[PDB]
Amino acid sequence: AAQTNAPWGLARISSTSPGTSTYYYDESAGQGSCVYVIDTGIEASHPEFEGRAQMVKTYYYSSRDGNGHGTHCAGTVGSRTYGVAKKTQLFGVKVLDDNGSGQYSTIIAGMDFVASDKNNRNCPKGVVASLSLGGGYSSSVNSAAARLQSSGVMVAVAAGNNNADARNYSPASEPSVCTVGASDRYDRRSSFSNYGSVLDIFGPGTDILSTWIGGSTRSISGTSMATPHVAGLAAYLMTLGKTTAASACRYIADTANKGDLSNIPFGTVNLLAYNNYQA
Repeated sequence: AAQTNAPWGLARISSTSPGTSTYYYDESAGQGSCVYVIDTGIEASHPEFEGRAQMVKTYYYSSRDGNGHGTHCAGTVGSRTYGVAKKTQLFGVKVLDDNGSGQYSTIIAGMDFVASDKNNRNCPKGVVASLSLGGGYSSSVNSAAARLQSSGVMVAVAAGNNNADARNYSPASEPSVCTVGASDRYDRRSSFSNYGSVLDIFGPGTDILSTWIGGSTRSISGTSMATPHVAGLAAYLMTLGKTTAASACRYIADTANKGDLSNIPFGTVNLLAYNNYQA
């Protein structure tokens, strides 16, 4: 399938080269997979989600996304126009308040929630969790991310936006999950992207157009935007039968575009998420 005039990041995910604008992907499109977006919530009524999004948990007075961040990330995972996996089922878990903040104890509870809640959902092709959030190093936060992964969920987490080594941030520094840095449309490391040995992969993260609250759209930047590209890619590849929750991060690294990014510090992987789809 071909989506013309796609956001640059979608085109990038299906291309050996930067500078194109059509997204190519197998029409299965993540059908039968599920992606949890653990964030500020999801505006599930947005036409772009086509009834495939729902809130399943909140720790606050509402499950509504009063911020936009979670709706943007969910749109990159699976919205019809802005999403990588256009037929996945999206589940929102609101661990962040409408200012985008959240206590680590709530974030941990949300991760353990997903590990159990997947047993209440129909996801025959597999389960992914996208975590566009983080703060300073915490062994407890990393351990929660490790449990979620161990339970059979492909966990993708943002590297962070500190232009620093992600070893000092969580859950970015947990080795067993998929830590995602950000790149721009010219295949440069995004200026804010964290780096380091703990990164597994880069995805598009500068000037990413996606859904927003109020039935709108906007372009924003962050490793929060790169993470859902990788989460949606995992769901898509799992639906295709090419990999599993336990092996998807490694498979994405195996099949990534190699050596294409500039300003990658020595010791950080030079790997850019790529669906290797041949139309």
